[PDB]
Amino acid sequence: LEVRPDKVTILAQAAERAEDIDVLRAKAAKERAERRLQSQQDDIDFKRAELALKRAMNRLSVAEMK
Amino acid sequence: LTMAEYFRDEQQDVLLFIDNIFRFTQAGSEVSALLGRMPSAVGYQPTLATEMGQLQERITSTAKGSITSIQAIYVPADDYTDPAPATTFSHLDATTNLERKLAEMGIYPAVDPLASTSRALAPEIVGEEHYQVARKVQQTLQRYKELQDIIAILGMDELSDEDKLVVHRARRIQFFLSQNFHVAEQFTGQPGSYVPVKETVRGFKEILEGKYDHLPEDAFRLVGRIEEVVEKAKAMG
Repeated sequence: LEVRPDKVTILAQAAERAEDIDVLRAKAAKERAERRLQSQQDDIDFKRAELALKRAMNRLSVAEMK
Repeated sequence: LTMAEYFRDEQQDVLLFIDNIFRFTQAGSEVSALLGRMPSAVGYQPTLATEMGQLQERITSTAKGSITSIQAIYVPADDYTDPAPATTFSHLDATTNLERKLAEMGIYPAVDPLASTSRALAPEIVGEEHYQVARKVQQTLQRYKELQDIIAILGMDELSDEDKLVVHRARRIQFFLSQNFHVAEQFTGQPGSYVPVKETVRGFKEILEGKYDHLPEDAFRLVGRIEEVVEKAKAMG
């Protein structure tokens, strides 16, 4: 808590305008958790990309040069 | 040829040094036109093949005398598909195919390590030890060859810690394949070397076996026996 005569700063690792209950910020710490793991797409595009990059290189884009 | 044929069939072994057997076939096409012949592929004489058949087998060793011949074969426009040298291939027990690329690399003699061949490469001829190294070198030289498009596009950054090693060895092996030819010196100024077969076989072993994976490439460039590389190595710093 930064208490200044003219201002109050609340540092929070995690803060969500939430109800009386706390066992919500956990709820938000929940519905956000795996819904951040679900971000395999991040990984999987790059796969498909590292894929294409090694399929245009498959034809050995140079056969003994030429 | 008739000269060497003398000492072979009239008396001993003979070394027939024919410089550019190409000029024979070449001059051939020069006349083939005027003979009133139907031009063949590329405009070469329709007899190119046979004309060379009747002058090759003659250069051979018999039960009477032996003929070890080494012929220079020019490659027109660097095209190994050209009827002249192409057709020539099926005439040799051993070949040494020279590449312009390797030449500009500074690799001399610029000899294709994956093209040059010999009927000798057999375990039933050169021994196992010499054989396996032989292919081992070629293997890792090829594996480097394939990698080249990636290197040329993505650099070495995305190569495995295993393929990289193969890039180092390969290079240093492709460099150690360079040699000091006594008939050089007057230009470059380096003296020269004849590397014994046992010492070549061994030298590459260690390199494939990784005793040298520390020494920089340039150390292995233009040398003799593998010991020299270590010498020229320290000289580097």
